[PDB]
Amino acid sequence: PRSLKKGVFVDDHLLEKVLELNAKGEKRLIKTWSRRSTIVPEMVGHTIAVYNGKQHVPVYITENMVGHKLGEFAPTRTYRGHG
Amino acid sequence: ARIAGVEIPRNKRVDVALTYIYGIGKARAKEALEKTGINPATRVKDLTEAEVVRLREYVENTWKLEGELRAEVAANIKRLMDIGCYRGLRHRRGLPVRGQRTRTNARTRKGPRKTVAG
Amino acid sequence: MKEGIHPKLVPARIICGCGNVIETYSTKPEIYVEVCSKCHPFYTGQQRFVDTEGRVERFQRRYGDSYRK
Amino acid sequence: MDERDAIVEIRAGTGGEEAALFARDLFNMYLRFAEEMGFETEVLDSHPTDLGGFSKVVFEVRGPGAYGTFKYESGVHRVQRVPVTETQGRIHTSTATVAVLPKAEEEDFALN
Amino acid sequence: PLDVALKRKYYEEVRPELIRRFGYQNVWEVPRLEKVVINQGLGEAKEDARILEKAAQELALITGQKPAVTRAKKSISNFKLRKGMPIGLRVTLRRDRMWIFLEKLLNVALPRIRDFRGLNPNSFDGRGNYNLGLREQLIFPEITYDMVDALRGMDIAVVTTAETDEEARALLELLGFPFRK
Amino acid sequence: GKGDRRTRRGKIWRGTYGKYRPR
RNA sequence: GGCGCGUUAACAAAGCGGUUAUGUAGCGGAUUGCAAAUCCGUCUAGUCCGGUUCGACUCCGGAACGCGCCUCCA
RNA sequence: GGCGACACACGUGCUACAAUGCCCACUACAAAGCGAUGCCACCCGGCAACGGGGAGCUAAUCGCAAAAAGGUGGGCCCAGUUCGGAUUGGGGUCUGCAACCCGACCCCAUGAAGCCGGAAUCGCUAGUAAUCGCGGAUCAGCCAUGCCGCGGUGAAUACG
RNA sequence: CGCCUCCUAAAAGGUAACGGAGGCGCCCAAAGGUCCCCUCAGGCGGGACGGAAAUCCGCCGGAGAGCGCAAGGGUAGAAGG
Ligand SMILES: [Mg+2]
Ligand SMILES: [Mg+2]
Ligand SMILES: [Mg+2]
Ligand SMILES: [Mg+2]
Ligand SMILES: [Mg+2]
Ligand SMILES: [Mg+2]
Ligand SMILES: [Mg+2]
Ligand SMILES: [Mg+2]
Ligand SMILES: [Mg+2]
Ligand SMILES: [Mg+2]
Ligand SMILES: [Mg+2]
Ligand SMILES: [Mg+2]
Ligand SMILES: [Mg+2]
Ligand SMILES: [Mg+2]
Ligand SMILES: [Mg+2]
Ligand SMILES: [Mg+2]
Ligand SMILES: [Mg+2]
Ligand SMILES: [Mg+2]
Ligand SMILES: [Mg+2]
Ligand SMILES: [Mg+2]
Ligand SMILES: [Mg+2]
Ligand SMILES: [Mg+2]
Ligand SMILES: [Mg+2]
Ligand SMILES: [Mg+2]
Ligand SMILES: [Mg+2]
Ligand SMILES: [Mg+2]
Ligand SMILES: [Mg+2]
Ligand SMILES: [Mg+2]
Ligand SMILES: [Mg+2]
Ligand SMILES: [Mg+2]
Ligand SMILES: [Mg+2]
Ligand SMILES: [Mg+2]
Ligand SMILES: [Mg+2]
Ligand SMILES: [Mg+2]
Ligand SMILES: [Mg+2]
Ligand SMILES: [Mg+2]
Ligand SMILES: [Mg+2]
Ligand SMILES: [Mg+2]
Ligand SMILES: [Mg+2]
Ligand SMILES: [Mg+2]
Ligand SMILES: [Mg+2]
Ligand SMILES: [Mg+2]
Ligand SMILES: [Mg+2]
Ligand SMILES: [Mg+2]
Ligand SMILES: [Mg+2]
Ligand SMILES: [Mg+2]
Ligand SMILES: [Mg+2]
Ligand SMILES: [Mg+2]
Ligand SMILES: [Mg+2]
Ligand SMILES: [Mg+2]
Ligand SMILES: [Mg+2]
Ligand SMILES: [Mg+2]
Ligand SMILES: [Mg+2]
Ligand SMILES: [Mg+2]
Ligand SMILES: [Mg+2]
Ligand SMILES: [Zn+2]
Repeated sequence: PRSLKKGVFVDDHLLEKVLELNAKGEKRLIKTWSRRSTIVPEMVGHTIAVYNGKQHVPVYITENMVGHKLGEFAPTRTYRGHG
Repeated sequence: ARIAGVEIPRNKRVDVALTYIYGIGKARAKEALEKTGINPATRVKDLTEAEVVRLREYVENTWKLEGELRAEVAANIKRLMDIGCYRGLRHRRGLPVRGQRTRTNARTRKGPRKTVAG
Repeated sequence: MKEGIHPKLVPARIICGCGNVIETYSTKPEIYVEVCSKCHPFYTGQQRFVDTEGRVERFQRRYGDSYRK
Repeated sequence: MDERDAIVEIRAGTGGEEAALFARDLFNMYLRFAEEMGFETEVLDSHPTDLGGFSKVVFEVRGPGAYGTFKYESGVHRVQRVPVTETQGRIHTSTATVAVLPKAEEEDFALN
Repeated sequence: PLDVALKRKYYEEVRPELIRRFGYQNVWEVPRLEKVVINQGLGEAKEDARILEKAAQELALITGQKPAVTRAKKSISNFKLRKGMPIGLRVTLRRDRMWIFLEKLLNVALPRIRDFRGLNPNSFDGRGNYNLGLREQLIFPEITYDMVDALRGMDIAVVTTAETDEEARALLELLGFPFRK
Repeated sequence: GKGDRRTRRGKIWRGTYGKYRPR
C-alpha cells in the first residue's frame, strides 16, 4: 500500500465535491475520473459515476468499503465467461 | 484434540508440532516455547501436562486459531464478494486476485485443465 | 438391564484443563478433558476472545483527517 | 423472403486447397457477423479439408431478417494473396462462391 | 436412583422456575424428560464391513448401554442397499442413564465441540421435543483419539412431556442447553 | 528452496534481507 | 393384412438385470518443411408410451418406423 | 482505460519434487563492474522491509560487499515432510502527482500442485558440460526467473 | 388346444363365440407345526453426513400396507412382522 505516514490519498478535487455537498444538502451524481481514490466516510451515501475507460458507472458507496478505492467497483473487463 | 482442537503429532519437536495446527507458523512455533519456558527440542512423547496446558492456554487465548481463523478469513473474502470489489468478483469466478497473468497458468487457482476441442 | 452386555458405570471424576472438576458417572473412573462448560467462551457470558472488535474496519480507521476542507 | 431465415452455401472455387481455406475465411466471417446481428447460426453440412478449410459449408442464419441482410453476399468472392500453400512466395488469385437461399417449407403432401 | 448432578438441578432449580414461569396447577403438568434416544444412521457398513460392532462398542462407552441394530425397512438401489441390512445403531436412554448422559453432554461434550455457536433454537419438534445432530465421537469424553478409527456422529432425540415448544424451550434451557439464537 | 522467501537461501536468491537473512 | 427380426453414440455394429463394448472417425499431443500414414492419449449412447423389478439399453405389453417372408383353390 | 483479459493450446525459462538434501549458528576463497537530486560506511529506532541521523569518496583511496557453493559444528529422519513455495487473508515499507485495474519488498498466517515426468525431444568434447554465487546495462520503482557479462567448484565419453 | 383369476353371466348354481383382460407348468427346510410377543401404508414437523426415499423422535393415520409369483376373495380381534 501507499505507505501510511503519507496522507491517505483523495484527489481533493473530489473530496471537495463530497463535503461541498454535505453543506449544500446533497446528494448528487458526481462523475469522476479518480478511480485512484480511497473511499472516505465523507463519501458514504453519495452516487459517483466512476469511469472505466468508456462509460460512467454509478457507484453508490456504503460502510463496508471505506478503505477500498473508487476504481475497484467500476471494473473495465467485460467477460461473461467463455463458451 | 490435544491443543487448539487438534491432536499434535507425537515423536516430534514441540515447535514443529505446533505448526501442525491451523494458525501457527514457525514464527509462532517458537514464540510460545520461549515465552512459556518450554524446551523446543524435545518430543511430545516426553511432556508434562503442566507444560501442555500452559502451552494450550497460551496458544488458544493469545492467537486466533483452528476454527476462528478459518471463519474470519471466510468472512473477509465474503465482504469483497458482497460489495462488488474487484477481489470479490475474482473470488467468485475462481480467477486470481493478486494481479497474476491468466493467459497461461493460474492452475492452482483454476484446478486441472479443461481441455478444449478446436 | 441385561447382564453381560453392558459396560458397568462407576462414579467418575472428569477433569478440564482449567481445574474445573465434575462429579458425574461414566465408563471410566477418571477422564481429563481440555475444554469444559466452566471455561468455554460461548458459555462464560460473551467471554469475547481476541475478537473485541468493533470490526474495527473501516470508516473507524480515522488514520488521517488531515485532508483539508 | 427478406424476413425469413436463410441458408448460406459456401463452396470452394478455383484455387484448390487455398480456395477451400479462403472458403473457411468467408465462413468464419459470416458466423461472426451473425453474432453482431443477434442472428443464430447452425451448421447443416461441412466438408473440411485436412489443411483447415472447407470444400463446402452449408449453414443457416436463424433470426428475423436473415435473408434481408445476408442476401447481398450471393456471388463469387475473389481472394488475392500469397497462399499458405504457396512456397515460391507468389500471389495467387483464388475464388470462393457464396449461395444464399431463403429457408424452405417442408410442406406436407396429401391427395385432393 | 443415585444422586446425579443434573438430576438434582432439574428438581431443585428447574421445577419451580417452570411452575413460576408457566403456572401449572398440577405437579404432573410441569414438563419432564421422557427419554433420550441416540441414533447413529451409519449405513456405511451396509455391506462394506461389520464396522457397527466398533460403533456399538463406542456408543456403549458413551452411554453405558449396548445399542440395538437398525435394519433397512425396504431395499434401495441408489443406496447400494438391500432390505434387511444392518445400517445403524439406536440406543434408548431413560431415567439415570438419560440424566448421566446429558450431564456429560452439556458440561463437557457440547463444549468440546469444534467451533460451537450453541444449539439451534429451531430444532424443536413443534410438539415439545428436540433433536440435534453431531459429526464426531471424540466430542464425548470417553472416546480417545487412540481408540478412534472412523469419524461417526449421530442424531439425538430428547423427548419431553411438555405439550408445546415454548414449555420445552424453557425446560431444556433451564437445564443448561446452550441455545444460539 | 530458492523460492521459499522465508529462508536464508530464498532471500539470497531474491537478494533481499529480513528476519531470515539479516545484514 | 398375417408371421418373424430389428431400432444403441458421428457412422457401422455387439454383449449385458447392476459394469469405458469394439472398428473407423472426431478431439489434444507427438513426428513431418507441411499433409497423409504412423505414434501417445481421449471421447458423445440406447425410438416413443405403459407395466415388472430394489434397479431396465437389457424383461413384458402396445405404438411408430425399417427389413424379410407369405396372401393360395377358385 | 487497455496493451497484464482466460474454456484452451504451443515455445523459452525459473523453482522444485529432496539425505551427495533441507535448516540454523559459526569461518572462509574470487573476478568484473557501478557509483555527486549517486554508492553508501558507521550509529540509533525498527522482527524486518525501512526510517532517522551521519563519515568518506569527483573515486587501485570512500562504498556497493554478503561472494556463494565451500569449511566447521548442531539440528530435521524418509514423513507431500524442518521437501516444495503456490494461493489467499491480514498488518506494514518504498517509489512516484498518483500502486483499484496493475508495481516491487517486508512481516504474520495460510503450506497447494508436484514421488522425477507418455509418444517424443534439446544442449554439451575440457576448465567444456553440470552446479555455484557476483556485477552491469535499461532503470523513479519494477513484475529480471530475461539478456550481456564475471569468476568459484569441475566431470563423463568419443569404438567408430 | 390343459390349468388358474376377473368380466361377459341376465343378484342361487351353471351358461357360448377365433368375445374383453391377465396368469400357471413353480416354489418354501421355512415361506411348515406350536407357544409367546408385536402392528402397517401414508401425511406433517423434527434430526450429522443422509438425498424424494437408508436409520432415529413426535403427532396424525382402520387399513388404502403386507400376505413369494396373476387375479379375485379374504385378512391387523391376523392370514401380516
Ligand atoms: Mg501451521
Ligand atoms: Mg494482499
Ligand atoms: Mg506477479
Ligand atoms: Mg492479469
Ligand atoms: Mg445403572
Ligand atoms: Mg508448392
Ligand atoms: Mg404446582
Ligand atoms: Mg421450529
Ligand atoms: Mg412432548
Ligand atoms: Mg402391411
Ligand atoms: Mg442392441
Ligand atoms: Mg448406428
Ligand atoms: Mg461384432
Ligand atoms: Mg446374445
Ligand atoms: Mg470407441
Ligand atoms: Mg482416435
Ligand atoms: Mg490427433
Ligand atoms: Mg431408450
Ligand atoms: Mg423402470
Ligand atoms: Mg421402464
Ligand atoms: Mg442402466
Ligand atoms: Mg430401449
Ligand atoms: Mg418392446
Ligand atoms: Mg393348390
Ligand atoms: Mg506487449
Ligand atoms: Mg522465465
Ligand atoms: Mg545502477
Ligand atoms: Mg549490490
Ligand atoms: Mg502438504
Ligand atoms: Mg499427491
Ligand atoms: Mg520449506
Ligand atoms: Mg500498478
Ligand atoms: Mg513444509
Ligand atoms: Mg520420497
Ligand atoms: Mg530425467
Ligand atoms: Mg566441437
Ligand atoms: Mg542447487
Ligand atoms: Mg533497475
Ligand atoms: Mg541479476
Ligand atoms: Mg380336450
Ligand atoms: Mg394341465
Ligand atoms: Mg351367476
Ligand atoms: Mg359375478
Ligand atoms: Mg341369474
Ligand atoms: Mg350343484
Ligand atoms: Mg367362453
Ligand atoms: Mg435342519
Ligand atoms: Mg407362503
Ligand atoms: Mg406364513
Ligand atoms: Mg416359529
Ligand atoms: Mg421428513
Ligand atoms: Mg430424511
Ligand atoms: Mg391389501
Ligand atoms: Mg413383492
Ligand atoms: Mg407376477
Ligand atoms: Zn474448563
